[PDB]
Amino acid sequence: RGSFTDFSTIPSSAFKAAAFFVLLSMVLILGCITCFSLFFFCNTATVYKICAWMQLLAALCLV
Amino acid sequence: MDEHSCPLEFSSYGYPREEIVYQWKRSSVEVGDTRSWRLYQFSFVGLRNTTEVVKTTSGDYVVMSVYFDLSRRMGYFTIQTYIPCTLIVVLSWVSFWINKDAVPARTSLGITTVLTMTTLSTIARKSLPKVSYVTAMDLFVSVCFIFVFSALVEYGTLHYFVSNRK
Amino acid sequence: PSILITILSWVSFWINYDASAARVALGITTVLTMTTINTHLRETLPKIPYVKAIDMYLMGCFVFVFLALLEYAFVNYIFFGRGPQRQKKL
Amino acid sequence: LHPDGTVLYGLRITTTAACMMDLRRYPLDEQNCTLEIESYGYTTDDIEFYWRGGDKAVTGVERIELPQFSIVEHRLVSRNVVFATGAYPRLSLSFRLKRNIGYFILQTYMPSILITILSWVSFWINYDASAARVALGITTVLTMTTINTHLRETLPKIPYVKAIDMYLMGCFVFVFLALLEYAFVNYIFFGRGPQRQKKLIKIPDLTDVNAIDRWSRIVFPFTFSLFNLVYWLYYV
Amino acid sequence: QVQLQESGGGLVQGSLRVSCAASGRTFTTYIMAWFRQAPGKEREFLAAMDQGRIQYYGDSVRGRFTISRDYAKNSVDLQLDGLRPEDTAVYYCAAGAGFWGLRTASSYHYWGQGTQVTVSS
Amino acid sequence: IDVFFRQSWKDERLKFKGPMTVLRLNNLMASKIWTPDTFFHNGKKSVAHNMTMPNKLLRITEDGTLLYTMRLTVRAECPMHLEDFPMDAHACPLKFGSYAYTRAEVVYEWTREPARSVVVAEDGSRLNQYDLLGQTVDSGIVQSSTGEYVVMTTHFHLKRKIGYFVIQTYLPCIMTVILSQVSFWLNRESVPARTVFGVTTVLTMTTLSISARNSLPKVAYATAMDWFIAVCYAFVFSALIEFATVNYFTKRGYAWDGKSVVPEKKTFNSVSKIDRLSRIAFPLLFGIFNLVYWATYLNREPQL
Amino acid sequence: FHLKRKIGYFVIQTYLPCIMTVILSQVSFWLNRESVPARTVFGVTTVLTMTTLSISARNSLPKVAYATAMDWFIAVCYAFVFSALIEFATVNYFTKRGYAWDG
Amino acid sequence: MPNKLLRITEDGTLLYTMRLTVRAECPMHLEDFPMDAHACPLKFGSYAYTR
Ligand SMILES: *[C@@H]1O[C@H](CO)[C@@H](O[C@@H]2O[C@H](CO)[C@@H](O[C@@H]3O[C@H](CO[C@H]4O[C@H](CO)[C@@H](O)[C@H](O[C@H]5O[C@H](CO)[C@@H](O)[C@H](O)[C@@H]5O)[C@@H]4O)[C@@H](O)[C@H](O[C@H]4O[C@H](CO)[C@@H](O)[C@H](O)[C@@H]4O)[C@@H]3O)[C@H](O)[C@H]2NC(C)=O)[C@H](O)[C@H]1NC(C)=O
Ligand SMILES: CCCCCCCC/C=C/CCCCCCCC(=O)O[C@H](COC(=O)CCCCCCCCCCCCCCC)COP(=O)(O)OC[C@@H](O)CO
Ligand SMILES: CCCCCCCC/C=C\CCCCCCCC(=O)O[C@H](COC(=O)CCCCCCCCCCCCCCC)COP(=O)(O)OC[C@@H](O)CO
Ligand SMILES: CCCCCCCC(=O)OC[C@H](COP(=O)(O)O[C@@H]1[C@H](O)[C@H](O)[C@@H](OP(=O)(O)O)[C@H](OP(=O)(O)O)[C@H]1O)OC(=O)CCCCCCC
Ligand SMILES: *[C@@H]1O[C@H](CO)[C@@H](O[C@@H]2O[C@H](CO)[C@@H](O)[C@H](O)[C@H]2NC(C)=O)[C@H](O)[C@H]1NC(C)=O
Ligand SMILES: CC(C)CCC[C@@H](C)[C@H]1CC[C@H]2[C@@H]3CC=C4C[C@@H](O)CC[C@]4(C)[C@H]3CC[C@]12C
Ligand SMILES: CC(=O)[C@H]1CC[C@H]2[C@@H]3CC=C4C[C@@H](OS(=O)(=O)O)CC[C@]4(C)[C@H]3CC[C@]12C
Ligand SMILES: CCCCCCCCCC
Ligand SMILES: CCCCCC
Ligand SMILES: CCCCCC
Ligand SMILES: CCCCCC
Ligand SMILES: [Cl-]
Ligand SMILES: [Cl-]
Repeated sequence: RGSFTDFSTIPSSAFKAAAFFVLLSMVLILGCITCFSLFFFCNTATVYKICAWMQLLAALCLV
Repeated sequence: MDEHSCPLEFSSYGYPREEIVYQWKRSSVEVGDTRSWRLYQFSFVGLRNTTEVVKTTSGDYVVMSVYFDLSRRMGYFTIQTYIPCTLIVVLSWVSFWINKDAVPARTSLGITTVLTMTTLSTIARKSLPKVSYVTAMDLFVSVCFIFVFSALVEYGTLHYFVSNRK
Repeated sequence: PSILITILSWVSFWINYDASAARVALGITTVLTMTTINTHLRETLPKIPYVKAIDMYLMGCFVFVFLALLEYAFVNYIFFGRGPQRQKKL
Repeated sequence: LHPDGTVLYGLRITTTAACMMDLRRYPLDEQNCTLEIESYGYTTDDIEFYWRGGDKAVTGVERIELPQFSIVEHRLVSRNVVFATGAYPRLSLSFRLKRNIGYFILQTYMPSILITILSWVSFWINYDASAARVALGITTVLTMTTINTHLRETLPKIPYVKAIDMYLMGCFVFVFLALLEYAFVNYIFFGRGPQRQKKLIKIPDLTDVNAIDRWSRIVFPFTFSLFNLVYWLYYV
Repeated sequence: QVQLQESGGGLVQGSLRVSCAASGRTFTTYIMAWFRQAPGKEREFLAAMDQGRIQYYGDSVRGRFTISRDYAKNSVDLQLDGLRPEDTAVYYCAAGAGFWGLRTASSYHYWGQGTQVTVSS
Repeated sequence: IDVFFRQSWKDERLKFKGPMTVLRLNNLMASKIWTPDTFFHNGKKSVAHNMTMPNKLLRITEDGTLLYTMRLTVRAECPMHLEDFPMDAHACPLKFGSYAYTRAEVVYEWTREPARSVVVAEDGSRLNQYDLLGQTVDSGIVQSSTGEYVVMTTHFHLKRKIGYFVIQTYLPCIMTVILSQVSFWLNRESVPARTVFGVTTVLTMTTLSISARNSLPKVAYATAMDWFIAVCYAFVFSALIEFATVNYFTKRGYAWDGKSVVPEKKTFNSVSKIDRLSRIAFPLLFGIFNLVYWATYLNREPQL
Repeated sequence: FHLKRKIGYFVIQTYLPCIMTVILSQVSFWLNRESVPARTVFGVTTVLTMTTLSISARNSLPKVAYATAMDWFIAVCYAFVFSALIEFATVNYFTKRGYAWDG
Repeated sequence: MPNKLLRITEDGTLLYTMRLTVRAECPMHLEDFPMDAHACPLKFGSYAYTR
């Protein structure tokens, strides 16, 4: 039993917070993979910095 | 993309376990050609049997159950909601190739895709009970709604910062 | 959906003053979407004689989108209608 | 029971009876709905049915007031059917129900006519206002289609075309031709205009778009009135 | 226009029949009734008949007058027997669904022109 | 309607003497002896409740009087004239009487006086959109093919509540009308905008007209709501027609730029006189129509 | 008992509206390339309609989990309507000026 | 009255006629819809008594 699409079944609020933060990390890292496409048009260094920040934020969310 | 274990339970009504004791046979449950059944969305996986003792206010009863395991087939729904929604998102993507000067065209495309997504969302939950939680189909429709809404929003920002601002 | 249609209707504020077709469509389409949502939701209930909480919310969203359309019409009247008159009054 | 051996056996019965309707002229149709009566086992050599009181046997038909139909007439018939086992009696109580058209005038015909009249308005708008004329034509087309869908769902899946289907298809054809008229005008001006300028009742001049619009303004209402006259005369 | 035309004798020494024919509307589903007005401005209910052929009467004329309806011809008839000198009055023919009524003139939205009937001994 | 229909009659054969003055018997004894065959003339398909057992009782008194109470749920025909819909009122009958026995054999009477014989529980009223004003109790005769029978009738007077249709149909129609009227204020040169207003509003009115009768019986005549919808449709169609008219008179395609000066009679199109008149005329005509319609239709039905 | 379905109801219900909507989309090629809002209206309204017809055709059937022939027809039609829109996007991509031929 | 009939012949032959409305199952293969063909079965036989 349990499923993220129904928060009621999650045993405790701490579990809900952990699931939300790991989901946010997933959203960020998946976002970084999308940004890769910007290498076609944008400057390389700036997008490298964008991902550096995204990956730092994803690491913080996972922490 | 769900599975279910639907039970069929039976027992004696008046006679408790001290008076009647049901029991299975060597091969109790049997199924013929499953192709003739009326399972439209679901596909029969397998059946199993169980025996338990249930305690009610009148006493104890030998309650015996047959669980049928069913698995829904996405097919109809894959034709009904998933494909239509994706297209409207692709349709929304078509707006980017239109020239940014064609303000009414891009605005009409954005609103039409948003309303179509809302209508498809309404059609999605018409075949279920009124469950108060998000299903996987609801999640997909919601994400597609975010996609189309973000497309319209970024066009709006582009128009404001290109023409209206300057 | 009602909230999201209302935020969609707000987009017409940022579009322009002269892009008449775009803002007109963006307004009336949202207005009628709100109306259709209201009637299609409430036809599934008994024919009660009083207003429900969901009805209050839907009427509020309708009022908001209708006021967005009306303020667009107001700015259009101010510019195109009162423009030459006030300019000559200078 | 009566002194002379007569026995009366009364029963208040509510019965659903099959009345196979031919909806070809729907909703301008008249329908023969019959109730048959027979003895199950006994042949005509044992039991003979008849209507007591003659043709005045059945009563209360005049008091019936259906919301949709009107009972034009009722008929009693007595006969013998040569059933497979033998000859049996048969009585038939038939009604000729005639449908009322006012409801379908209010719901179906009037919006369709008004939408066609709406589609005519695109002929009074200039050729260059493509957005407005296309909005008129497209909106009328979708209104016709959604009217058709909202109509035909509330009926059985009969394989033939009805009268109301004929009317809606005619209205759809008129609206589609109204939109194709603007498509023709736009093609004539913006597609054939520069080519013509570089290189160099009776039908109108295809070269002049204003002539086409003026011609359509007269032809479309006249053609629609003629179509309505033909339809109503044929189906009534 | 919806008209409730009336017919019947006006002078009797006796038996009588007062008819009422409706034009302009089908009163198959409406309740058709007769009312009496003696000199003194006091409308009295006499009889009424439903779609279900059910007859209601006033206590003064119970069993003396008989109401009937012809639905094919859309009319209501009143057969009067045992006419007494106090029965001299104007008889009106009325129709309408009985809302808060079936014995009160306020429930009937259609009325006849009325016919005078006099009894002389 | 769910009722405790209860009857009484004297049967001298069942006279007795004993300790108690009344015998309260089971439902079986009712089937064991004669009882009236009362039915409901306008009933359609009722059920005598038998949960857990038949909801019947029999009370035999020493003098022979009986009392045969039941618990019925009768669903009966209520013919209606929906000319004033949704602002109509009805009188649903409940007519009951013997099936087999004529006047000379069985006659029904009300126990108390006719007004106070039929009693309605205060808490019990399951009507949703209707309001039960009261009931009128009466008796009469029916002359059938077999013979003459006594029919005892109770007409329940109901009035509809307008609240559902105010928001379902009337308010959307009025908002759609005013939405069409708003098109007058926009400049004449914005042809796509005003065309969008006209076509979209008349589409909405057509949708509302189609969906207005989603619950009524398919009656031939036209109801009051149909007249209201028709007039609203006429107003929106007139708005689109007059937009087409003023567009026919527009000369210059280009609109008024924000830097020019308009001389009085690169010139620019003057604000339409048609629009100037319509802005004050069309809302006023709609207001007069609405006031006349509501005043006409609110006060039509009888009173006590 | 051998039974065969009669196709006329579905010819009038789904097939013929789909064909006419596809032809309505094909009408968009004949307008001048500068009428961007008009052609966008054609494409988007046709794509929306072809969706309605798809979600309002199965109803007549059960919820069987395989594609019927009518679904294949509706699909190919959705392709033609969606394509027409794609080539219009292509045409508008290469358009240079934003004003039609003044005459 | 119950739509049944029982006829007995002097030689002992019995005829038993019964009127019914049967709602039978017709398992369909809607893969060629709306251009399909079906063979709806109707099968009957004894319940208790064997061959
Ligand atoms: C609705 O739809 C139904 C059909 O689905 C209509 O029903 C038909 O109504 C007509 C009457 O309008 C019926 O026909 C008439 O039946 C009477 C009585 O028939 C019996 O008795 C006869 C006298 O003994 C007998 O002759 C009949 O059988 C023989 O004759 C017929 C032909 O008449 C023949 O077909 C048989 O094989 C037999 O040989 C039968 O037992 C009958 O008297 C009528 O006769 C006409 O013709 C004679 C001259 O030949 C004339 O003298 C009569 O005055 C009359 O004109 C006639 O046949 C018919 O049977 C009904 N249909 C069925 C199949 O039962 C119904 O009317 C429709 N309703 C409405 C409201 O429209
Ligand atoms: C300048 C332009 C001018 C143009 C002219 C404009 C015209 C303006 C007139 C309109 C018609 C007014 C209709 C009046 C009809 C009278 C109806 C009425 O009496 O009101 C109550 C009924 O409604 C009710 O409960 C509830 C009615 C709800 C009204 C809500 C007001 C919303 C206003 C915001 C709009 C939102 C739109 C959203 C629509 C989707 C009565 O209750 P009552 O005790 O008797 O109970 C018993 C039983 O009546 C049911 O309650
Ligand atoms: C119609 C379509 C248009 C709308 C689309 C809107 C998009 C919104 C997006 C994100 C926010 C999600 C908000 C969802 C709110 C939905 C409302 C909601 O949450 O329901 C409550 C609980 O549900 C729940 O547990 C579920 C709570 C968790 C919801 C989160 C699911 C993940 C959403 C994925 C986001 C990815 C974004 C990525 C984009 C890049 C009800 O409580 P209640 O007491 O009655 O239950 C009693 C108990 O017995 C049963 O659970
Ligand atoms: C509510 C109307 C009551 C009508 C009765 C009251 C009678 C009444 O007052 O008519 C006003 C209306 C004026 O038309 P409208 O204001 O739209 O057009 C202006 C004017 O009429 C001339 O056409 C132009 O001036 P001119 O020629 O170059 O000097 C001017 O050009 P410009 O200045 O922009 O460059 C136009 O803008 O007349 C009609 O045309 C047809 C009305 C049919 C209306 C049919 C009913 C809807
Ligand atoms: C129902 O349950 C019984 C008991 O679990 C099943 O029979 C047993 O099956 C196991 C495994 O083959 C054997 O070891 C036991 O000896 C069986 N018991 C008896 C009394 O026969 C039975 O097969 C089940 N029926 C199903 C699954 O339909
Ligand atoms: C915008 C781009 C860059 C990022 C998109 C993030 C996507 C992949 C995220 C957002 C919400 C997520 C879903 C949220 C909840 C669940 C339920 C869980 O039981 C399985 C995973 C599943 C189904 C997730 C899958 C991944 C998901 C769909
Ligand atoms: C979701 C829906 O229900 C669809 C169905 C038909 C559609 C409309 C048809 C035509 C036009 C004209 C256009 O004018 S323009 O000059 O800006 O192009 C603006 C957009 C608009 C109003 C459409 C908006 C969305 C719809 C209402
Ligand atoms: C209860 C209705 C009272 C009359 C309403 C009149 C509305 C006038 C709108 C202008
Ligand atoms: C600015 C809100 C709308 C004003 C309309 C007069
Ligand atoms: C080719 C369509 C022609 C429409 C009538 C002029
Ligand atoms: C299949 C898309 C074709 C686009 C026009 C060449
Ligand atoms: Cl989950
Ligand atoms: Cl109700």
